[PDB]
Amino acid sequence: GSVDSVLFGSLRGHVVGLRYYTGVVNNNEMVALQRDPNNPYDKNAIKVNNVNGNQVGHLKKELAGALAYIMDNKLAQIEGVVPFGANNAFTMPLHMTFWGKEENRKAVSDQLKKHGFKLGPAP
Amino acid sequence: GSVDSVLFGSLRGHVVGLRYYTGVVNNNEMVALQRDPNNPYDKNAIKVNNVNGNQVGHLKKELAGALAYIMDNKLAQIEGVVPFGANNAFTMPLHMTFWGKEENRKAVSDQLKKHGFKLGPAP
Ligand code: NA
Ligand code: NA
Repeated sequence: GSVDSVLFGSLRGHVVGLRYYTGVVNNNEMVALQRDPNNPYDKNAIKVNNVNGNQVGHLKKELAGALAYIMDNKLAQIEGVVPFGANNAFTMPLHMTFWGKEENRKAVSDQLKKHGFKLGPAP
Repeated sequence: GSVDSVLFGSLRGHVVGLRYYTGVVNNNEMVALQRDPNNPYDKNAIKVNNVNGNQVGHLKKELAGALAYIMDNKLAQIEGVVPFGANNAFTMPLHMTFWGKEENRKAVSDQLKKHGFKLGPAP
């Protein structure tokens, strides 16, 4: 939205590890992605928090494995929305919208491609 | 979407009337929805413009009939993206995201349902 920036595309994925956390989400709600570089199992960890800031889970490890570099180097802004399945037991769907500057679009695309991902259309 | 607005959902439709207008859209790009209340063929008309303000076409008449009331009464903000098919000669896919004040949620859904529509998952 921010002027100077454009929608790049979207990805679909899942929040995992719900059984380990107590944070809850409603359908159609935004969630916050938050890097956790101190995670002692995965340096590329990305937590998913609800709008109140309580943790819900993590991005699946393959997806974090691609996105952590994009977050760390501020190559895009990534907004997550849970479209449905907010009451699921183990994993929850997540829709991610990517936006930013064109000077960074190639880098985002290359990072995703090198990890087997590809953006779909926005939002 | 700004606080305290919420996402209501999504709608998929088409931009029509492309053969009549000069405006070009790029694949995977935002468009502007603009009410055309003095359109003599349809008081409910909604123009679709590209990011320069040039008209590209119109929302299909059946969809405009549902959405004009929503726009005129400021019940939701509606954001349009053309996800693909931007090179189509006649009609072009359009993805609409709806957001607004949570107190308008019933009014939006009742208005859409009067015209045989409902929103899908956000965004
Ligand atoms: Na045209
Ligand atoms: Na025109």
